[PDB]
Amino acid sequence: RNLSALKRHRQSLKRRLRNKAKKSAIKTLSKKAIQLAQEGKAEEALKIMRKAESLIDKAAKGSTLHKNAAARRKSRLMRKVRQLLEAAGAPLIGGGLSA
Amino acid sequence: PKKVLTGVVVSDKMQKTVTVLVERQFPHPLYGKVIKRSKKYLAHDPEEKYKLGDVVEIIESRPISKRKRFRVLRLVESGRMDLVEKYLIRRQNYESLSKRGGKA
Amino acid sequence: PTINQLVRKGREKVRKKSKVPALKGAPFRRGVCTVVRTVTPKKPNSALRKVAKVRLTSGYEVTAYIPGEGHNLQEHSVVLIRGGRVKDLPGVRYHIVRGVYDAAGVKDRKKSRSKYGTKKPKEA
Amino acid sequence: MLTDPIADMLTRIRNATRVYKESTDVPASRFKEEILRILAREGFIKGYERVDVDGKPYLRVYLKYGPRRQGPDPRPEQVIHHIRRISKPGRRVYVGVKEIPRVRRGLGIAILSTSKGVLTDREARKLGVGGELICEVW
Amino acid sequence: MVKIRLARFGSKHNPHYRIVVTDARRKRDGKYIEKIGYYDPRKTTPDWLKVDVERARYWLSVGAQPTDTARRLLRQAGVFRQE
Amino acid sequence: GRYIGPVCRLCRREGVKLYLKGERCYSPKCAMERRPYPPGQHGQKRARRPSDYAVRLREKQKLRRIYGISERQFRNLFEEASKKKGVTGSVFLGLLESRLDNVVYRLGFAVSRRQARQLVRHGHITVNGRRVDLPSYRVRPGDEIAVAEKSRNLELIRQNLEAMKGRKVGPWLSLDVEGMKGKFLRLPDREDLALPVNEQLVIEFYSR
RNA sequence: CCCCAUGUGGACCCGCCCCUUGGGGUGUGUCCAAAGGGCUUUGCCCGCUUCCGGAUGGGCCCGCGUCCCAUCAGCUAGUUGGUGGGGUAAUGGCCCACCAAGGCGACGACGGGUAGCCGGUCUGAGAGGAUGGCCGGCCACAGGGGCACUGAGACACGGGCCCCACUCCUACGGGAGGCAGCAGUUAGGAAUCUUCCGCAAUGGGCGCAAGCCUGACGGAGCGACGCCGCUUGGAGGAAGAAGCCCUUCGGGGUGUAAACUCCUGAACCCGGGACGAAACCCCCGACGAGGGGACUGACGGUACCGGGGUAAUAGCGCCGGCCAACUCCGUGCCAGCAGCCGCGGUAAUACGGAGGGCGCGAGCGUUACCCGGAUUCACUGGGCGUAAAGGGCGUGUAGGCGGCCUGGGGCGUCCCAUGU
Ligand SMILES: [Mg+2]
Ligand SMILES: [Mg+2]
Ligand SMILES: [Mg+2]
Ligand SMILES: [Mg+2]
Ligand SMILES: [Mg+2]
Ligand SMILES: [Mg+2]
Ligand SMILES: [Mg+2]
Ligand SMILES: [Mg+2]
Ligand SMILES: [Mg+2]
Ligand SMILES: [Mg+2]
Ligand SMILES: [Mg+2]
Ligand SMILES: [Mg+2]
Ligand SMILES: [Mg+2]
Ligand SMILES: [Mg+2]
Ligand SMILES: [Mg+2]
Ligand SMILES: [Mg+2]
Ligand SMILES: [Mg+2]
Ligand SMILES: [Mg+2]
Ligand SMILES: [Mg+2]
Ligand SMILES: [Mg+2]
Ligand SMILES: [Mg+2]
Ligand SMILES: [Mg+2]
Ligand SMILES: [Mg+2]
Ligand SMILES: [Mg+2]
Ligand SMILES: [Mg+2]
Ligand SMILES: [Mg+2]
Ligand SMILES: [Mg+2]
Ligand SMILES: [Mg+2]
Ligand SMILES: [Mg+2]
Ligand SMILES: [Mg+2]
Ligand SMILES: [Mg+2]
Ligand SMILES: [Mg+2]
Ligand SMILES: [Mg+2]
Ligand SMILES: [Mg+2]
Ligand SMILES: [Mg+2]
Ligand SMILES: [Mg+2]
Ligand SMILES: [Zn+2]
Repeated sequence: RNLSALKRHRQSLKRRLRNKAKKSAIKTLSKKAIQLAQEGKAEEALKIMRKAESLIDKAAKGSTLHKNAAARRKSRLMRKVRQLLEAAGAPLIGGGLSA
Repeated sequence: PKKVLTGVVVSDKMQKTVTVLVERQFPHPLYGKVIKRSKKYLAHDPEEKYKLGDVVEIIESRPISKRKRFRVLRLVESGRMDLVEKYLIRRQNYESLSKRGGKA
Repeated sequence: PTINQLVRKGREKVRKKSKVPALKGAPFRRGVCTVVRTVTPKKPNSALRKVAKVRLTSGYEVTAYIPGEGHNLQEHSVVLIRGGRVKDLPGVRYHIVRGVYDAAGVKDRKKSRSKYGTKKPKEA
Repeated sequence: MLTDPIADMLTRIRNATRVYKESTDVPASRFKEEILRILAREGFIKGYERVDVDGKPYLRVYLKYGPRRQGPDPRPEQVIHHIRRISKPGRRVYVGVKEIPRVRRGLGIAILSTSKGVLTDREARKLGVGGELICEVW
Repeated sequence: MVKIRLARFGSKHNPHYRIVVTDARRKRDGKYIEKIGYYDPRKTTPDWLKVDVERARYWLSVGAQPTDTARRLLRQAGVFRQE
Repeated sequence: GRYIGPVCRLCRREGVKLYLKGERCYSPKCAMERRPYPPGQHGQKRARRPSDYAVRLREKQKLRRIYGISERQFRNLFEEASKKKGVTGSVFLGLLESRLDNVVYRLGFAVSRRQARQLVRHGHITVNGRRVDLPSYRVRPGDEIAVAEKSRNLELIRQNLEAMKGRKVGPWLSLDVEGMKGKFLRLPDREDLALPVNEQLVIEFYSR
């Protein structure tokens, strides 16, 4: 018995928890934003978007999101947002949005 | 080289997709005579351009759907149901030879 | 048949049928004796062929010839079957291997001993 | 219908020679004439010539035989002991230049049809080409 | 990681290696990427070590990492001598 | 173990003389002298028309018992002589005559083929210096086959190399009776051998 | 582990350019870096971050090829396509919502059975048939079923979770396991090995290194299981011992075989004793190139060399024809032989022994199975009046096949080069 490299499992659980936590924050903010753009409220829609953008790229920093996983997230976040903002939007903060 | 094939559109019943019936020939591996088999490919037709009876060139592409890895490269010669006929008439004999039997 | 016919139906390959369901197609099978009867020959031949019903480990119950001048097989004697019919005894498809298990070899066998499983006699 | 013109001709020839006809007619076709050209050159037939039968084109094929013989059955030995069709409709037969057969250990020929024309096995091998294996004569 | 190493090809007591360019993960006697030399441990013949230094240098040119013993043979055929 | 048993009995079965003893097989006693009929209780009875098999069989057995070789080894030589270019028949005989143990016999060192086999075996032989105790060893063209120095003093070797004075040697060989050396010049050809054999039938026998 | 900064750069949105499925460039906006350690310690070493490129390995897609049965003929609803979306490194019904009503099949769908596939291997004149063990390539599985986590990479044999079966511990609540790794045990079977030595060599993981780990591997062990090599002696030696066998009782055979004489001398003894090992490392030199130096073998005191040295295992099948090898005796359709034809009921070359013989020989013979012979599934290379075989006849679908002449095309077909 005892293959002291159980440690691996021991650590997997942590990392699992660390990742899981990053992503849920990500999703929450993503909607949060999409829903603001949704309702047409410009300003704070971008402000939040930028955070989302940030958390995502940081998630890809270590091995949470990592790769193009980050890229997909960001893109599938600026399109939906700018469009939904076509409701008399006018991207104020124009944060993650090359006006 | 992305494989290119030529066949006839035997079906225009789907959206943005067509059924091309590519014919093929070759020598029987043991009896040598030139036999001739054939296969149907579902090709992508975005513009809904190609119509029933068209001869087209199919081109190996990136999957578009399950069972669909070809795009209609181009049209070789329009209209000519004389071919669609064979295909349909053959489908028609199937409508039997089971518990009844295929016409003639 | 026309070439086109050959292309359509083609030749059918022949299927040989075994003549020894010693199952597993094994080379030998061991069974237990049940009856050490003595059948009579067929068509012309006449004599008292020594036979034995055998319960194989292959699940089959068969009849086997017992080669040799004289044997020592009884009711529950363990034996080895080797496959090989006997032209005169309809129903006997295997021979019993002498010199294996409970079947003793033939006594006073000074020739084809390899068969009849008898050790080399020490010439005085 | 006349299913195989080429085979029809080799047979007309095989048939006529077996009864020792001097001549023998076969409906003319460019291709058939091409074959006869070899038959003559290779010395299997005295030769042949265009002719008109009932108004339609034919090719007289002048047959050739050995001399009269001794003993019973003085019938001449044939010059064309053999002549069999090979490639046939619904069983076409083509060969690469490396697969061109060597008929009767060289004493017989084989007529091929190449993109370089109708040639004998030797001719073909020379020109280094292959193609439909029309027939075999010896 | 791509390596330049030996591959047992001899026979019992008659070992004969093949200086090879394989992936670190293969069987030692598995499928290599290219052969670039051979080595006869027992110098049973006057020709007990060929190396085709041309190719080696190419592999090293791109990450090929030689086993120690492989390098020592590559050195012998002056794959490194930069005179 | 190659045969080893009464041998003048083979001489008899083949109804032809076999020099499986070098000497004696001359002195009115090879048995083929006033007794050339096959061995056994039936030898004197009339012989029946042999079957094609019998003939091919007897022919091979001859060619083979001549070199006291096992069918096993014999056969392999044949299948070897069948693949190599050139009239299998002779090519086969060439290889048979290239056996170190045969050569020794051919060069007069030993009186018989058996004897030579032993001389080679017991180390009393050389091949380009290095000693070779393998009777099946195949001698190539351009090889010196000398007697082992340590044995050059052996009674046996001195007698045979003595009587060997004068005795000529095969045109594919040559020997220096001085240093008891000899060379394998070339592979003998069918003509070079006066073998009472018809390889024709030997080839045919392995055809069956 | 996180936040801020620095932005070489890179990612995302939008515009534009070149490209042409999601390839490359560019402008504004946004977004995203890092770790230190060691010394012969002001320099070198190990290492960290972002980007581009190479190299290696891999995912996915496509053409063609890949067993049997039609006493399996119709199969299909995520099923076929579409639009939007999720998920992934990535395409895709892979997954989801909605829409359409498609998709597949006699060129054999669907179903049943069998089977890892290939390089190759066996056989065969070949075509072909059979096969896929050892070795190498790929795939699949890790007591059965399902599932994800962590990671560059796994759905992960010696990691995790649940269910199932089974084994073990249990204070009966609950726990612990998975040799299809090496060796070994047990069961089953006609049948398949040592609980061995070593890390010296090759290879692999971590480490700057020294070095640690390595049942991978290198070896030894057992088993004629296969192949190859070798011995059981060589020369002489009677018109021919004895014994045994046969006989026309004269004699013939075993047989130069033996005995005996001389020669060599496997085993066995004595001494020497190996390659496989050169690196890593140390020293000089820039931790480079190069030079020198040291350490290290399981096998093993084995191979091999030298000296000494004894004539020192032979068996198994067969002898009626196919098929090479014949006599006497015993037996009496018995006892038995037998692959086929067959043999034995008082003269048996066929049963049993003996003598003699033939074959092969540390093997010989049997059983099983594959190819052959079998042109007996016939493409090479067969047939259908009477031997097995023309459909009771017609009409006609699909399909197979197609007169003569010319021109275009060049799909088949043929040639060359090239890549594989
Ligand atoms: Mg939330
Ligand atoms: Mg043969
Ligand atoms: Mg920052
Ligand atoms: Mg520091
Ligand atoms: Mg690449
Ligand atoms: Mg989709
Ligand atoms: Mg299976
Ligand atoms: Mg054949
Ligand atoms: Mg062959
Ligand atoms: Mg083959
Ligand atoms: Mg195969
Ligand atoms: Mg196995
Ligand atoms: Mg198990
Ligand atoms: Mg992950
Ligand atoms: Mg395990
Ligand atoms: Mg058992
Ligand atoms: Mg090691
Ligand atoms: Mg190592
Ligand atoms: Mg003697
Ligand atoms: Mg070391
Ligand atoms: Mg006979
Ligand atoms: Mg018998
Ligand atoms: Mg009697
Ligand atoms: Mg018999
Ligand atoms: Mg008898
Ligand atoms: Mg056949
Ligand atoms: Mg027939
Ligand atoms: Mg009939
Ligand atoms: Mg009729
Ligand atoms: Mg009838
Ligand atoms: Mg009827
Ligand atoms: Mg028709
Ligand atoms: Mg035509
Ligand atoms: Mg047509
Ligand atoms: Mg034309
Ligand atoms: Mg072409
Ligand atoms: Zn003699």
